[PDB]
Amino acid sequence: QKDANFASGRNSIVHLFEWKWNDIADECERFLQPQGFGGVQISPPNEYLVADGRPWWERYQPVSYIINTRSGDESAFTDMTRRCNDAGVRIYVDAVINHMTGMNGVGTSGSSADHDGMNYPAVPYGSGDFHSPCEVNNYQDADNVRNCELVGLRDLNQGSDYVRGVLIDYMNHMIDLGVAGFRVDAAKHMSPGDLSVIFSGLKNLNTDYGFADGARPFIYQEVIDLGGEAISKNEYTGFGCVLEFQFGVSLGNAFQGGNQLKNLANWGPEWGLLEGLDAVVFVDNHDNQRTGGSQILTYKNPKPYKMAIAFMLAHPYGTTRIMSSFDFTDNDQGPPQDGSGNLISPGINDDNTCSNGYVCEHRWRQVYGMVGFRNAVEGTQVENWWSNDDNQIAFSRGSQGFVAFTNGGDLNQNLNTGLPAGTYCDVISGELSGGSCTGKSVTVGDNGSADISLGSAEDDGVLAIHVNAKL
Amino acid sequence: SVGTSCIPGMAIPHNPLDSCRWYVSTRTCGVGPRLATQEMKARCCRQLEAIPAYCRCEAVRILMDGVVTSSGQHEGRLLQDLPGCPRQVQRAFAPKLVTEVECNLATIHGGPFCLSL
Ligand SMILES: [Ca+2]
Ligand SMILES: [Cl-]
Repeated sequence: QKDANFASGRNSIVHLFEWKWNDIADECERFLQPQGFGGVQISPPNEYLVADGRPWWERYQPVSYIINTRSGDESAFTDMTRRCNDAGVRIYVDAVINHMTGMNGVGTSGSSADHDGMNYPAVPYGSGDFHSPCEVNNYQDADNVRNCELVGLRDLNQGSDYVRGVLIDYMNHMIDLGVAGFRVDAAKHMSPGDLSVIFSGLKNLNTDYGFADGARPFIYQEVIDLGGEAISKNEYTGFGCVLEFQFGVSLGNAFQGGNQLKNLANWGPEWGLLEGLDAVVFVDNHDNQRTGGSQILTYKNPKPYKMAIAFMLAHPYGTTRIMSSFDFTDNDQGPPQDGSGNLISPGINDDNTCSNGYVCEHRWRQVYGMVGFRNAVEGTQVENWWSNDDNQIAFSRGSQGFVAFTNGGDLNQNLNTGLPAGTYCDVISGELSGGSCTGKSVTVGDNGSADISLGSAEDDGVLAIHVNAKL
Repeated sequence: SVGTSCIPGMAIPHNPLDSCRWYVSTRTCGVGPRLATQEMKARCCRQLEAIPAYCRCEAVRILMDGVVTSSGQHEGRLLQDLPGCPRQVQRAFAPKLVTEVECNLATIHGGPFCLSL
C-alpha cells in the first residue's frame, strides 16, 4: 500500500537521522504535532554491529532483530510509538533486510555476528539462509545485483520459506508496536517476487494506535534508478511506493541554475518521474548529502536548498520527506557522541533551533512554514501558473495558497494569486505571530491580484502565502 | 544505503584508484614509471583516502576486477598484464593497499583490511 496513513491535516515525513527514542517522543509532542507534520522516519531500530569509531553506517549491518540500539531499548521504543501516535505523528521503520554483517563482532545488544561462518545466533540464521558468496559487479545483470554480496555484506536469501517467516515476524512485531510503515533499504538488491510475498504476509496496522480498521502498512522502497540498468524502479511499484531519486537530481540541477525554472511547468512524469502516487520525494537524504555530487542540494547550500524544499512542498507531486541532518565535515563521521559511544541528544535552544550539532532543518522557518502551507492548500491543483519565460515562476494551489520564486533577477510584479482579499504574512521571510507578520506581508485585492516583491539579493529566493497565515 | 553508493559517479570517482595502477606494478614487479616509488604510493594512498571508509574496499575491487555500470560501460580492471609482470601477482597485492604497512585506511570491515576481496 501506497497510503502513508497520516492523521488528518498532517503531511510530510521527517528523517530524524540518528535520534534516540526519548528525544523523538519529545519532538513529536513539542514540535512535530503543533506544526502539523505527518510522520517520522527513524534510523534502523534492530540490533546492528558495533563498529570501531561508531560511524553512522554501522546501522546498516544487522546482527539480530532485537530492538536495542544506541537509540534506545524496546520500552523506550514503545514509549515513542505510543506518545507519537497519540500526537498524530506516525513512525516509519528503516528496514534493513537485504543482508547482515561484513565482518565478525558483537552487536548493540551483545549478540554474536559470525560473518565467516554465516551464523547469527540471535535470529537465528545459519549458512543455509544466505545466498552463495559472490560479488555484485554487473548492473546489466539483475541476478548479480540481487543475489551477490553488496560491498561484502552477507546476502540473505528471501526466496526461503524460513528467511521469509523470520522477516515477516520481525516486521509484524514492529506493527504490533504501532509503526505505520517501512522504508525498505536496498530493495534494488532484492527480488520483486520475494518482496511481494513478504509484504503480503504483514498484518493490518494496530488500531490501538489510532489507525483505521483494515489499515495496511505503508511501504516505500529504496531503488536508485537513473536509467539504463537491468533493474527498474517500475518493477517495485505494484506492491509499494518507490523513493524517487530522479527528483532530487532534476530539482537540484534546476535550482542551481542548471535549468530554467520556467520548464518546471510540466514537472512530474513528463520528466521521467514515477506517477506521483507511487513516489516518495525528497531533496536529499542521509546518503547523498554525503556523496550525491554537484547536483544534490544540502543544508550546506541553504539558499537554493530552501527554494527546492519549498517547491517540493508547494507542488502536489508525491508524498514528501524532509531530511533532518547532524552537522558533519567527514563522510564517515557518526552523530554527536561521547567517549563511551553514548549519543548526545540535540538541545532545543531559545529560538527553537538545535544545539549540540544537529542541523535541525525541520525547525527552519522556511521548512515548517511550507509544511503548514502544504496542509492549507490540501486537495487543490496547481493554478495561475506564471513565468517570465526564464528564471522566475509562480502559481497558486487552488485559492488557498500562492508561491513565487526567483532564480535570476528581482521579482516586482502584480500577479494573480487567486486568493481571497486580505493581508498575508510571507511564511518564508517570517510568520504570523500575534496579529502581526514577523516578515514580509502581502495585500491581496479583490481581483485576487497582489504586488509581489522578491529581490534576488534577499536571504531567500521564494515567497509563500496561504489562507492560514492571514491577518 | 551505504554500499548502495559505492558506484562510480557516486561515492567512488569514475576510473577510481587511477594512480594505484603503477604503484602495484612497481611494488609487485619493479615495473612502472620512472618516478619515486614513495611518490606513487603517496598519490595512490591519496586517491584511496578521498573515498569514504565504506566504499574503500569496493574501490580497490573495481581497480582489480572492474565494474559494468548503468551505462553498460565497464570501468576498472586496470591491473592488467605487463611485460615481466603478470596480472595475477598484481591483483594479489591490491587488497594490501589499506593495510597498516601501506596506506593504513579504515574500511567497511572496521579496520585496515579488505575481507571478501
Ligand atoms: Ca540480495
Ligand atoms: Cl532513502
